[PDB]
Amino acid sequence: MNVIFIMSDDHTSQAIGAYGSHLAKLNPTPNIDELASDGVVFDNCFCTNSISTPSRACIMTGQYSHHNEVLTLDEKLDVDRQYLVKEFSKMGYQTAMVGKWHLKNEPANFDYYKVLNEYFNPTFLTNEISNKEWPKNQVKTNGYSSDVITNITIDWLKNRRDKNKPFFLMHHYKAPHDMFEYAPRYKYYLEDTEVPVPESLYNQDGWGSEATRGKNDSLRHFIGTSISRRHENRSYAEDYKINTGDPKKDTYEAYQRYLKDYLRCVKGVDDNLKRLFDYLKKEGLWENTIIVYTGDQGMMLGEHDLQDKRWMYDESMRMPFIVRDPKSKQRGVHNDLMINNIDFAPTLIELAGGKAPKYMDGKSFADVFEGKTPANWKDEVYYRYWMHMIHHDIPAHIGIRTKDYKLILFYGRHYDEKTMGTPSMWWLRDKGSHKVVQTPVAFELYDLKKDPMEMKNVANDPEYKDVLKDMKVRLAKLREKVGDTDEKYPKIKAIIDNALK
Ligand SMILES: [Ca+2]
Ligand code: NI
Ligand code: NI
Repeated sequence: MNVIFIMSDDHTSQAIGAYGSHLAKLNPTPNIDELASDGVVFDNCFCTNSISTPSRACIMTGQYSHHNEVLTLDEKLDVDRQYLVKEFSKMGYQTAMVGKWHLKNEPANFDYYKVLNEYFNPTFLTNEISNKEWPKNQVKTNGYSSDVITNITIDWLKNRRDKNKPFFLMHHYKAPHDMFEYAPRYKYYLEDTEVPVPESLYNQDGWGSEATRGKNDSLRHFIGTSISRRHENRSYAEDYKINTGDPKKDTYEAYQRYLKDYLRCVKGVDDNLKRLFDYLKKEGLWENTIIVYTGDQGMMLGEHDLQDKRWMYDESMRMPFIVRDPKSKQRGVHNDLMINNIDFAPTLIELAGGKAPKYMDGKSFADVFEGKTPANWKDEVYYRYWMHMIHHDIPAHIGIRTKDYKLILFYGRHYDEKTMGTPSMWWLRDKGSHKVVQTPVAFELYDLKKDPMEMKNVANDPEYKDVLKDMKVRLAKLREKVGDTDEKYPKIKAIIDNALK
């Protein structure tokens, strides 16, 4: 069967109606919900490292960041590590890459590519041009990027695809990534509707730890960019220049404007999927094509007064992940198996008739689509955010999540010693940027059954003493087992080993 892998940049699970959040009553994604109504919604799909380039490298390689080497936004994925597409090509698929490309090197292992690397009249690099090589093979387009990107894929399917060969197509939207430049036809979408506000926008009593707030909350203006003006250097309230005279009203108005601009970008993607899905039905591909819809990671939409991703908190860590397999009987169902973006490539390869590659860290959960739990499937996932402080003043951390608990260890250092001591926000160099410095080392523990919104860090609660001890052992063992043991980074190894002992 064919495969279309659709991924939107920073499309978080709260903003898909099928995940049933407080936003779902706005019906933000009717066409994604219709896809979900005939497929599987995975409730427990997590990235291992919540930023665009690392997550996409995990998808492409089936490997953890410390193996594929894409630790942060700053790194590139080697061409010869484009494993997912190389495996499909080896099964005789024609391969195509369309849209937003974060992996920096040429998509050279794709038969066809037309990529960004721009919200209006985007320019693409594409090997449809004969007399120019990457990165000079550029083509200008007219119009809004979500509409243009959808047309590139439909035009490829209609006019270029070899109709006698199966295809593997990665279809990547730039929306709804910052700066949420939505198409002007959506300017008044939601204009008169209040976006539901999470109570954690204002109430953070019990959330976090000394690692994320400082002793005596001494670092709340330092760690974690904000919706409110809590963070002294970067916030939506300041960026939007909202100044009503009431800081809670400022926070409310910045939240509303953030969420509405974001949901207008989501709406543009969802409307374009109607056009793509209608084409696939008309062309006769709907019943022989596996369709995946996912976001590369989640996003904090103001929960706990936080923004962006990177955090291991569930809104950022969880990826929306919807699969419609037309040969499966799992249609209109949810599945709670604990899965990672590193599992996507082996699962897709098996769903397309191949064998899970043994050099990958991830494993195939393809059995789910036959109504069976895969053999010896993990009940915990590992998480690590490496990019200490840069851009959003979020400290580096590792963690483990089960179905029942999440344990986070903030180790609060950058792995690159030369980066320690630099400004975290380059645009505020010599304008008061915080510096990339050691932040407090602490654990956070969340009881996910009683406290799914992660409002209450119970790491220091006596009632949770045994759970904490057990979770630290589980974290220490998983980290050793996946090989993320920091021999290259002695200062961090010492912090983490000492904290887990
Ligand atoms: Ca992203
Ligand atoms: Ni990409
Ligand atoms: Ni787009």
